[PDB]
Amino acid sequence: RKRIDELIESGKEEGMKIDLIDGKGRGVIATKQFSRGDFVVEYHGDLIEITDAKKREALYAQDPSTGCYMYYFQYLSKTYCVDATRETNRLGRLINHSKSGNCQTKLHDIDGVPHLILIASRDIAAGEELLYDYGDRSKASIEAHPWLKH
Amino acid sequence: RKSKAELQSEERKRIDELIESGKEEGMKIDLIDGKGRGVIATKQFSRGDFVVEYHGDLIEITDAKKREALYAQDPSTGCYMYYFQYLSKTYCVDATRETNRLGRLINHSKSGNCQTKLHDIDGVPHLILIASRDIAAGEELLYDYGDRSKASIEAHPWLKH
Ligand SMILES: C[S@@+](CC[C@H](N)C(=O)[O-])C[C@H]1O[C@@H](n2cnc3c(N)ncnc32)[C@H](O)[C@@H]1O
Ligand SMILES: C[S@@+](CC[C@H](N)C(=O)[O-])C[C@H]1O[C@@H](n2cnc3c(N)ncnc32)[C@H](O)[C@@H]1O
Repeated sequence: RKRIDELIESGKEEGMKIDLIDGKGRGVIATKQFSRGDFVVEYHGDLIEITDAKKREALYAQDPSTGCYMYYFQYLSKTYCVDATRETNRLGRLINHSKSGNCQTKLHDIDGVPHLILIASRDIAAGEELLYDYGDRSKASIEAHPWLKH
Repeated sequence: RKSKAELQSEERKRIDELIESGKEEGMKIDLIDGKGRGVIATKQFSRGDFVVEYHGDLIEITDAKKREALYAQDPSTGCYMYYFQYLSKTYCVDATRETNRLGRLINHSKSGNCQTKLHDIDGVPHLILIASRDIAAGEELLYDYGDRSKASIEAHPWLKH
């Protein structure tokens, strides 16, 4: 917990660089080794609580156009979304998809505050592109974005 | 003979009817390698013919911070929104929501066979696609997505062609 919380809180985002990757646009490359289980980066965006039926139905219907930049989770009895659609200097939102990626999402708690983070699912070598499973997407998203299959 | 004014008034009413009826004939959806879904012509279109409306939620943008927020979302959502100025106003056609409409499924090319045009009905601007050259049945419809941010070009380098 201790060292991970400071990494989250400072927003240091060390050990990573942005590159332009053929077929993907921008992506994030590791510039240091990460060990299995290490914190890599926060999936940092605007935390939205989804409580309105209009918003809920709109987000569902926007899955192909915007769903690559929104990550849904439940925390306690509420449905949340980290909306990363806005350009910032944060790196989590530039990480590309793979079903067999070297990172995986986890909910991390800081005195109850929910943070969606990426942890290393295996040892990662310097020079590897960071990737994680974007998760559930609609049929239309899979037709729009067939790279979601792998 | 009907005069130019009557003939031009009549031609406007034809585009009006196509927009308002929302028929979208002569087009089908295909899955296209490297692009996802795209729209294919199933009939010939002639240069200048109405192809389809870019149909979505028309939003007047009235605030500089909102224009800035749209710019900041251009890589993530900008392919499915079309921003334009019309007289004193700025608008965005927000086509992010999945619907049965085809205009929003048309892919990009800088040298595409369609082009955008504004068409005013009762003071409301409609954004339409017309054919920029004769189009054969079997061709993918394509148009220029237009001005995009630098970040968008990095996210979407196919925007350059
Ligand atoms: C408005 S949509 C068009 C329909 C889209 N292909 C779909 O399946 O939803 C915009 C998206 O289409 C894709 N796209 C459009 N033109 C493209 C092109 N020339 N090359 C590669 N991908 C393209 C990109 O994924 C883009 O963000
Ligand atoms: C959250 S972003 C990641 C950063 C993105 N590449 C960019 O430059 O903004 C999501 C978008 O990245 C691209 N992408 C992500 N994973 C991909 C993959 N495995 N293959 C191809 N494109 C991918 C798609 O354009 C997707 O809609």
